[PDB]
Amino acid sequence: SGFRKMAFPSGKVEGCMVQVTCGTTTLNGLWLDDVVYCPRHVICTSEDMLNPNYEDLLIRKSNHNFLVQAGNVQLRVIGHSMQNCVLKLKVDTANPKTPKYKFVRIQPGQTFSVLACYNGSPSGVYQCAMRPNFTIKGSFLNGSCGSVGFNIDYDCVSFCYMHHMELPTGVHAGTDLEGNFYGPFVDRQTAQAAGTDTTITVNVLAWLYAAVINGDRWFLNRFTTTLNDFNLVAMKYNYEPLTQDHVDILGPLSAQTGIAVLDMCASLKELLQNGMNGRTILGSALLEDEFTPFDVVRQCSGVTFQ
Amino acid sequence: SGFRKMAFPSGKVEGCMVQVTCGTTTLNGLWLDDVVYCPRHVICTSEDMLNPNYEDLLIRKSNHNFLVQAGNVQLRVIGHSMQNCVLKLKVDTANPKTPKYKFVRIQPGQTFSVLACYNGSPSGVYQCAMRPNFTIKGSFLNGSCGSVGFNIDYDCVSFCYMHHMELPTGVHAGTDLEGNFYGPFVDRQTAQAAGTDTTITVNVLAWLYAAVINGDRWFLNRFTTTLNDFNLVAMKYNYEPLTQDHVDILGPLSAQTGIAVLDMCASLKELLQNGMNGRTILGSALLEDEFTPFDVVRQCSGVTFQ
Ligand SMILES: O=C(C[S@@](=O)C(c1ccccc1)c1ccccc1)NO
Ligand SMILES: O=C(C[S@@](=O)C(c1ccccc1)c1ccccc1)NO
Repeated sequence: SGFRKMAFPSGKVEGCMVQVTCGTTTLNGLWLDDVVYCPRHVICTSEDMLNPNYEDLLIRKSNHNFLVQAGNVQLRVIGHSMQNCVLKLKVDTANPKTPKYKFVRIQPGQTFSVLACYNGSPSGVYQCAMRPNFTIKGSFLNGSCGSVGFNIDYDCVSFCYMHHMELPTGVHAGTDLEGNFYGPFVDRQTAQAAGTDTTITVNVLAWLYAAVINGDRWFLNRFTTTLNDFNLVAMKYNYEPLTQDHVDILGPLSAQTGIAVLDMCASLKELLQNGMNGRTILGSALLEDEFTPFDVVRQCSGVTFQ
Repeated sequence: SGFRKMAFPSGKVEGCMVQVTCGTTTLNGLWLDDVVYCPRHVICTSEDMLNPNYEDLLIRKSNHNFLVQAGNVQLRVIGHSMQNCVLKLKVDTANPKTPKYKFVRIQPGQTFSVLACYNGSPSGVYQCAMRPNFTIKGSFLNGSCGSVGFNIDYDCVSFCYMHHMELPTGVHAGTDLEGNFYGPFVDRQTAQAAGTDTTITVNVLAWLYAAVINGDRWFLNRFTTTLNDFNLVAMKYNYEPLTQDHVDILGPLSAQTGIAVLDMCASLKELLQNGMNGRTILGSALLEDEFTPFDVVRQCSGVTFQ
């Protein structure tokens, strides 16, 4: 029993982190097979980031200008190319620690773990969600660019995020491993604001199910509701609209607990309308939305990875 | 910027986890050099745990009764012994993945990372604190015993916790790596209740400093206080008494922010007396106490580990 914000074990990713230096700029890269992946703004100076022409700036760079260091060992760069907003650096040595992996572009509302790194070295691991406005609420300081976000299924690491920017509001933006930004953000130091940070309704419901499984049930009530009725409340409180697809994904948690999805929606509705009256739910005084239904099942059942 | 509940990278510990089976009981062990460490209640059945005599139950066990498996490979047990509440199983092969490590017994209020494992396999990582009542609020299911808690300093893993029990209230108890329980708990299925769960005042203050560094400053006020005056409030709200030693440890955070420790105590005092009026602090609607001053400095500065 107990429910915690849990990250995947990070070892398989730790073995992939390297340091990339171009000129006077140093950030992190991801070494998979004989390719190192990193943000293309490694080639920029602080002056450049105001209005960079990446294609023009890359013309002045050759293989030997990209210094790649894995732990204490230097890797030989034998080719380089730009794909969207990442660079791919071909090296002469396949990473012997390459895990089974894939590249995935995730949807808003999905969660992943982040290995924060500096100078190619791991600093910490934590769990995040892709917000509905395509930012993430992370913990990133200067030099953390190139750190990546990932999920694991048994033995396969699914890389879904590479860190690129910090917006002026303190939230974070980045790309998939093909270099396409999440959301409308660009790798330019300009005026880009985040949209509304709406709450991920299906994740809150899954967390309420997690609560019930662990003994926190004071919020269960005598009511039920319908999807349309609940969604009128969701709109008022800047919650994502709940669909039948969401109801279907919560089916297994409904089955294990015996609480119909729409009955749990009626509990959530009362919590949004009345607040929590100074009580807590799984140690939290607000409604948590960065656990997916899969996350809840996984933690409440003890799935492992070899 | 941003502040997250962050765990240490777990790879160095992942490489130490093994599976231990005695009879029909399977839990996790920790393989360091040529010794595997695990809870002594691996030798018990469910019937035994009501009133076990561990010395008598061990007499019926020989080296070949302890089955130790690291990944897919079986380890040869060539000796075994009991130390307090852990067993030490000598094996014929030193773990090649043994990190630099030490065994440490931590104090209440100190934080550590937990690698939850099942059947010797890692499941997830999260951050915990040793509570003032010597429990931890974890996430542990059946089969998680032997999972361990640890800190890392550059290249040295300091093991401080091994998981042994779940109390009837859902909180968790366990030992250091010498097998001595934290607090008054015993490896018996009897009536053991936790004491008062007091809040770790020095950690809350450090987290308020973290908040200020990241732009959340609405709770700063015009007041100051004294240690004795603040502690009258701490007592009322079941907070740990604040000492000069605590004030001294917060010195560096005081210096970086320019906010005197006693001024931050006066902010905390108003927050305890008035609540947060529906606002949040670093994404939380209550006062977080599982970040130490060291944790705050580390995350706000980007310390790494090689
Ligand atoms: O190297 C860093 C600083 S980077 O965030 C920042 C940047 C600054 C100088 C050179 C390259 C990039 C930037 C600016 C605009 C848009 C995205 C990123 N972190 O690791
Ligand atoms: O094997 C497990 C179950 S264990 O928690 C439980 C126990 C049950 C059967 C055999 C050994 C131990 C126990 C009971 C009383 C005090 C501490 C622990 N988890 O990994």
